Amino acid sequence: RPEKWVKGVCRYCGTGCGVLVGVKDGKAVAIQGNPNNHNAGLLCLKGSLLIPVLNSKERVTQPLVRRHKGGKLEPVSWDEALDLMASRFRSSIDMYGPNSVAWYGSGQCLTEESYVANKIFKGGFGTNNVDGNPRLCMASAVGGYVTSFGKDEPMGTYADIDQATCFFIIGSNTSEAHPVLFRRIARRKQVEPGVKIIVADPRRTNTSRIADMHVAFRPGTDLAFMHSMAWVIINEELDNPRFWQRYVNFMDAEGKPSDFEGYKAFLENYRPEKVAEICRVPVEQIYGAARAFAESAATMSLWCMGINQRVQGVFANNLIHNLHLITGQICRPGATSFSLTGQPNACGGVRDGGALSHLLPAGRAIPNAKHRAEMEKLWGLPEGRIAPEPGYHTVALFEALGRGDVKCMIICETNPAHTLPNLNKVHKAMSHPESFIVCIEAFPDAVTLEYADLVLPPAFWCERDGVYGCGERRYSLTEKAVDPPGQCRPTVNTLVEFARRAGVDPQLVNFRNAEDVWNEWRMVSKGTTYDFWGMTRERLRKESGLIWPCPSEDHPGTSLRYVRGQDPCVPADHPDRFFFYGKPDGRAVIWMRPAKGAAEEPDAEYPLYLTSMRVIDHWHTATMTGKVPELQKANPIAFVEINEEDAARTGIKHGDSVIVETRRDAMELPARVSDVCRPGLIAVPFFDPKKLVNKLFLDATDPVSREPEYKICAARVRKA
Ligand SMILES: Nc1nc2c(c(=O)[nH]1)N[C@H]1C(S)=C(S)[C@@H](COP(=O)(O)OP(=O)(O)OC[C@H]3O[C@@H](n4cnc5c(=O)[nH]c(N)nc54)[C@H](O)[C@@H]3O)O[C@H]1N2
Ligand SMILES: Nc1nc2c(c(=O)[nH]1)N[C@H]1C(S)=C(S)[C@@H](COP(=O)(O)OP(=O)(O)OC[C@H]3O[C@@H](n4cnc5c(=O)[nH]c(N)nc54)[C@H](O)[C@@H]3O)O[C@H]1N2
Ligand code: SF4
Ligand SMILES: O=N[O-]
Ligand SMILES: [C-]#N
Ligand SMILES: [Mo]
Repeated sequence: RPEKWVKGVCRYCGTGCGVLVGVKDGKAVAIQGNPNNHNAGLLCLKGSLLIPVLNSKERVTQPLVRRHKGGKLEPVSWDEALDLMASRFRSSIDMYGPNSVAWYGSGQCLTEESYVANKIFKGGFGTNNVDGNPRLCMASAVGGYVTSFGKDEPMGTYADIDQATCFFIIGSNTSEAHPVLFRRIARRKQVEPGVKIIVADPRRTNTSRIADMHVAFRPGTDLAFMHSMAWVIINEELDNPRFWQRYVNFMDAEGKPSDFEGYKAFLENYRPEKVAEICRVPVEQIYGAARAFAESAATMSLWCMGINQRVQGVFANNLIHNLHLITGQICRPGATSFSLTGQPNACGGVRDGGALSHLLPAGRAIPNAKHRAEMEKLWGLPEGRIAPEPGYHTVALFEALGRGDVKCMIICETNPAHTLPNLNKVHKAMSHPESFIVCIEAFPDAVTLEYADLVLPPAFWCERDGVYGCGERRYSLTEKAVDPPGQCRPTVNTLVEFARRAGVDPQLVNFRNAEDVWNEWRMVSKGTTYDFWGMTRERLRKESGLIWPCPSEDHPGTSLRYVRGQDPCVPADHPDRFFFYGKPDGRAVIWMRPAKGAAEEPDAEYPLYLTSMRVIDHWHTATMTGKVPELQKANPIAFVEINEEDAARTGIKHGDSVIVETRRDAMELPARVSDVCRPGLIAVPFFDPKKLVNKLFLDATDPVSREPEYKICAARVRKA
């Protein structure tokens, strides 16, 4: 039994449940939920079974080197490993310039790790080649939040769940992907049974079993569906002119200033009867969803990958925001437009930290000369050290690696050989014979390690301390609960030594530990609308998270952004009750985005949509959840969901083996037969390394956010 409990954060989803880690004699023995965090001491099965993951001996515990391409990976000392890393990166720069090198990181890295790596690269080497897996995930929501509101991140919090009276859940399997939050959604409807839930997703998932209405629309057509909802809202006079006349601007299909009549005129193109056939849904679903949405006392929307992983990803985020803005279902408890973040730290580490190729910390942008100067000053750099061109975004990064333009890359706390789209193309790029790939990776069964030239053994999870920022602007600390095993070291320390040895100015990496970097990050946020200077380590050790803006030590944090009296970034003396201060006139923007479809729609040759999805027992590539026997009990291996009425028509029975084929590859998979998938749709999970499904998927990206369309491509099925 535990002699002490160590406060931290669940290693997995963007719900960011707080955890207490029971330790006895330097060994973790137990785990419970933080009663004092938003989750109220509740964890899902994954969270509960983190202790066997932390205790696993199946770890990378010494540095490894692959002397030659194709060779065995063999033990090498830390000092040799760091010199090789430093010397290779420094030579690449020396010879070919800063853009020859890259960082490919993670929403699972601590905020401090991503902060150091971002600084080393952008301020140290002089390259903006810094990107990470939230590009694969949250970049569409950043675009939607920035274009609609002028600033990133939700404006409500999880607490709004407890007061909503309608939930519109689109592109989200909340029960399998954010279990604690789904339980909270179900709980609210349990307590207030008048509560209405619309679940919009081409698949019928466990999330829909609390839904008043499940809209099983055809993949790609939710933009039309959502415009059609605004038509209805407008048509039946369910909109909120006192709101939008004061607080909202309208932009036409060309992106030019327009107005409410322009909005109305545009929406004539999305009448319910016409859009109902596009979407393959009964028309009464458009009227029902719209009315529930608008008539409800308070409406909260929630979405994830089905919206974001799309070539029209940004546009889809805007269309959700349009509904909240036309109705004024925003800036009020219960009423908010809440994008769900998938990773434990995409928000804290990557989005807020500006650890993407076009960004700078705390709201700043690379193309922006003032922001560059603001950072050169804060970081003590010579003028112009920060390059004015964005670096390579993830897809183009790995394309650049394939061409030989990026010669040295660091991969940290991600598994891109398993999780990048269009894998045959990526595996080739990653096999460039003159590339130097360094992997910071905790588990030896990560398929990406088959591409690494050097592997560095990290402290995992609560083997070290640092901050995770979840989907609700909550910054929570994990304190160190146990020692790392073998030769495992905190990546914050590894990065500093790397930098130092590679000729970076030591004033740039002046950090003994992760606390040191936090204090600087605190400083770099100060005065911005991301200001969290009031989150001292002391505060974060005692509290179970603070929600930013939190500009000072006597400030409790912020639940309602953009709201006079609740958001410290809204001047107390501001004339209006709301203030969208990310736009220069204080107004949010309704965008009249034309509705299109997938980059690769089905046709005669490939008559099926193919989608890819989460499953509850498995975390992404299964290098962690795979260490837990109980998590292997329901879904041990990959499958392909097939619709019943589709199956029968083509002579496919259940458990039967099928070849899923697309323009790029062909994979045998046992068929799972249900009404889960709507007619003309199949779905594959991605946790199985023996079934690298991203070999089938296309690579196309939102032209703005550069997120890949993993959620749609054209496939075909054939009895093995
Ligand atoms: N158990 C578990 N939980 C997790 C994770 C995990 O690996 N395992 N990972 C986390 C991460 S990083 C993320 S990003 C999230 C992902 O969480 P979600 O995005 O909620 O989960 P997904 O299954 O990826 O996709 C949700 C739905 O998108 C739907 N979809 C497909 N096409 C379309 C479309 O055209 N329109 C719409 N509106 N929907 C569509 C699919 O039917 C699917 O049911 O979950 C997080 N939580
Ligand atoms: N087809 C398809 N593909 C997808 C998606 C999809 O919906 N469909 N979803 C996309 C999305 S949203 C995301 S978020 C990505 C996620 O894709 P990845 O980030 O590739 O998936 P993970 O399995 O989370 O990889 C994290 C790695 O970190 C390692 N690790 C764990 N702890 C530590 C540590 O302390 N230090 C270090 N250095 N390493 C550690 C783990 O062993 C693991 O190998 O997948 C994307 N890929
Ligand atoms: S819902 Fe997410 S944060 Fe909460 S315990 Fe489950 S996996 Fe962890
Ligand atoms: O939960 N991985 O499909
Ligand atoms: C982030 N997922
Ligand atoms: Mo994600």
